Amino acid sequence: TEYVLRSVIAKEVGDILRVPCMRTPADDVSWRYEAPSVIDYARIDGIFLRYHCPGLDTFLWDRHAQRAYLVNPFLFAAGFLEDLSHSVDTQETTTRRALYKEIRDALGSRKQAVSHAPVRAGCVNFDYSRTRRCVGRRDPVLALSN
Amino acid sequence: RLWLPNTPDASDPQRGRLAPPGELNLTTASVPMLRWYAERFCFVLVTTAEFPRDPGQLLYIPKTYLLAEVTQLKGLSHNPGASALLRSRAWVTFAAAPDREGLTFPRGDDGATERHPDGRRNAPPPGPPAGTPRHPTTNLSIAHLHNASVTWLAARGLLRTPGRYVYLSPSASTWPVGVWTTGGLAFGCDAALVRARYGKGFMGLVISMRDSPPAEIIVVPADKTLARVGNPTDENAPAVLPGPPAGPRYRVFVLGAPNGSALDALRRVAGYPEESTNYAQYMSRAYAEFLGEDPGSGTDARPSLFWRLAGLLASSGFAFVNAAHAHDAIRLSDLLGFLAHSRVLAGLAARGAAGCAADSVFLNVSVLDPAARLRLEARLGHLVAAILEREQSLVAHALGYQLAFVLDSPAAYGAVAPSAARLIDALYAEFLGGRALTAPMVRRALFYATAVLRAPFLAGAPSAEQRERARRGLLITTALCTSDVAAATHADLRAALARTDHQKNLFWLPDHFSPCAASLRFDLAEGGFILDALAMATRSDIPADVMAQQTRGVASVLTRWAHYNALIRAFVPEATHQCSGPSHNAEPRILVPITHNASYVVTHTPLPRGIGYKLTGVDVRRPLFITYLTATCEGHAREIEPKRLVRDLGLVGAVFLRYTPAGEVMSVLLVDTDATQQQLAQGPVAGTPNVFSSDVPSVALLLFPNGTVIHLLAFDTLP
Ligand SMILES: *[C@@H]1O[C@H](CO)[C@@H](O[C@@H]2O[C@H](CO)[C@@H](O)[C@H](O)[C@H]2NC(C)=O)[C@H](O)[C@H]1NC(C)=O
Ligand SMILES: *[C@@H]1O[C@H](CO)[C@@H](O)[C@H](O)[C@H]1NC(C)=O
Ligand SMILES: *[C@@H]1O[C@H](CO)[C@@H](O)[C@H](O)[C@H]1NC(C)=O
Ligand SMILES: OC[C@@H](O)[C@H](O)[C@@H](O)CO
Repeated sequence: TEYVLRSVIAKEVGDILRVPCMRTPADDVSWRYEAPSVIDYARIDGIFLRYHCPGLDTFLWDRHAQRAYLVNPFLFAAGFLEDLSHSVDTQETTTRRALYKEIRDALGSRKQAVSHAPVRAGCVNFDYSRTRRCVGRRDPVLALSN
Repeated sequence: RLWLPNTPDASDPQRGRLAPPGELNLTTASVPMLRWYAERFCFVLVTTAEFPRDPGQLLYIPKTYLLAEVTQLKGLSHNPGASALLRSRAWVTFAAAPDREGLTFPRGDDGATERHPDGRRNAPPPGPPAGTPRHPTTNLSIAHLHNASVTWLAARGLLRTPGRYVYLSPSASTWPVGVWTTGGLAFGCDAALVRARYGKGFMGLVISMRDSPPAEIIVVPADKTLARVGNPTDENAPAVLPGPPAGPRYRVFVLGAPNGSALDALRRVAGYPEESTNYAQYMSRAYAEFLGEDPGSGTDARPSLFWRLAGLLASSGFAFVNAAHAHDAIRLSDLLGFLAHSRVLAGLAARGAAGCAADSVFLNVSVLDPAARLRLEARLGHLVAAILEREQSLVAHALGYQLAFVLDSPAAYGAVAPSAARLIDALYAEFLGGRALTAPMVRRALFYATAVLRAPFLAGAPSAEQRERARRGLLITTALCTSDVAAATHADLRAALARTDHQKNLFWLPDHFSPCAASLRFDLAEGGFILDALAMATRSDIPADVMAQQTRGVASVLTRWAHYNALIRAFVPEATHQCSGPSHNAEPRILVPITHNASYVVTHTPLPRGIGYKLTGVDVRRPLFITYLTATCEGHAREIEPKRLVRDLGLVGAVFLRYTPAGEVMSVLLVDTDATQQQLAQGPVAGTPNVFSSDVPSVALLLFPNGTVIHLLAFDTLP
């Protein structure tokens, strides 16, 4: 039975900065970030890369929604960099390479935090990060499996 | 607290284009206070390890600056998989694509080469011959079914029609791959789950086990390249996933390589997809690898084996759905065999290699269009009906069993269950008659027919009629599995494997079935039986000590195969209340369900309950006990009294047991009909080789349905 790091109510920028550094749950636990159904940049107002936190807490702020989604530091970094590396001009792109080099610099600031833990035992369906109960024929916030 | 990040200045030669919009009045005096939101803009507040001494920077970018066959979907938008990566724990709690230290995946023989793009030892699935029709799965007659090895169905409209699909690796450590899926194959039990996803030009395969880390293989067109995504240490260029070098049509990638053999198996697995295009060549090697399993792990999981087995089956489904599209047709005999052997292998893999119990095995094949499948299954149901009425052939009734097996439905198993029981009965009469049940056509029939009489136990909760029918089939197959048949079945299998090259000459387990694998005999791997199997063996070039070890391993395969929890559970009478004392639970060596109410059990130790007999004249080191179990906590020791015979003596229903001083049980024959009762009342006529006489010094017992066991003096054979 499995868990989520729910979104945070965030009407103002301080509603986010207030939030303390996420502690990492036990190896016991099967948790997952609650991220947006889809990543739309015309719908993201601020990106909080708080790499001073032991867990690289990154927050995605959607102001209209008044939610801040805490997401996978590393895959967000990787993905967002990629999206910036796309050619899609010269000002447009020079700005982009700028923001790129500055993100990449801070990420490498923390490249020693990436896990070395080998992926653990048990059945998978359909994600290592989902639950690992074996289902057969005779068949920090909760989301009991179906 | 006080936040005062270093916004840049339009002048900055570097981060200058990232200065905040004039609108904001972001002066050094204002930047606390927050109030960083600007509609047309997205800001990024970066902070590093040295916070607060380094207050981190606040960057500004206008939102607008952010806005054929097998393709990687890269980035966060508009990648459908993005969300699933962002939710993952990848690199937070696991490393699903660890640093490879010279980890190497050598090219392999049989591995597709520029010369043979299908495989060196490939034997391609042939095309429907010139000007052969391709019927729909609706006008399917019993005549079609008989000439089925030469009846072609057109794949278009039967096969799942390809449609776009995004594959997310479970590792969340690779970019989502966009494909045209051709369906998939998935199977597992209460202790393992394997899931293959097929796409044109691609396969996605996850093997998982309860007590072992997973394995992942991703097969793609040879010119594609999959990076490991999200590891910050690959900032310059992303770290391409480990894997074998690229073949002629496919390049294979792997996640979660390591522990010696785990790596080995995984090399074999990454090798499988490029080796053949014939779903059969995989099946064959699967059934062969299953007979080679080491006896040592017992009923525990064997991760090495299971990976190899699961990869073979997933790979065969890949060759099958591929071959189909290829010449746009499926031979009806191949459809049926693929569905049958899929079902058969998935069970042998889960039971023998994943450590599971048959009552939990499942298998969802979905290469077919769903609507066409329902139609096919409905028609097949009807032909199962027809066959049992119209046709008389043994070939036909065995096709009817195998069809029920593929349907795996109660209705199906219903029509054919009486037929199967009646056949089993007929073979016992052939064997009591003196004949051997060795013709491949016969074994294949015996295979599915026992499968059929067993099916209700695996689905849970059988009827009184269903239990009775299977109990008799078990008394029979146990009788069919004498010591002699056992030794023989070792010689036949050894000879069968010898003949196979896994291409021109395949190895289908069902065609080499023996009663032994569907008996209630679990003593087949004991000392006395290995000797039998060896003295009736053909000399080879293997050291004596090894051929003996190879034998014990196959002995063990057949006993493990035959051992179904659900049946033992059902034919060993337990009491209605708890029995005082520590249960001395001895696992039955032989189980004889002699009446619906009661059973005899053969063990190496007295049980604490039941009428218990201790066989006499048997080597003290390897003793034999026969216990009569009923729903009761009571036990009595009893001596085995001697008796002679001599029109109805009341022998019918009783069971004839021959055993040696060596402590070996030679035959557990069911006294079936009256003819068999008279064949017994005469004695052992000299020069009349019944199944009731042996040339081996041994003692003869008769076990009555009512709990009494006697000593048939006349059938003893002294030295
Ligand atoms: C269980 O059934 C058998 C049936 O043969 C019984 O054996 C009988 O025992 C008597 C004793 O004198 C003998 O005449 C024969 O050996 C048997 N009679 C018959 C009917 O053939 C055995 O005694 C029965 N045991 C129980 C517990 O009832
Ligand atoms: C920013 O500050 C300047 C100078 O004090 C002032 O003229 C202007 O009104 C301010 N702009 C906004 C949007 O408040
Ligand atoms: C079934 O079980 C009961 C209790 O064990 C026994 O007394 C009875 O003889 C059995 N019935 C038949 C039909 O043999
Ligand atoms: O003997 C084998 C049986 O299956 C066990 O349940 C107990 O030993 C009965 O006493």
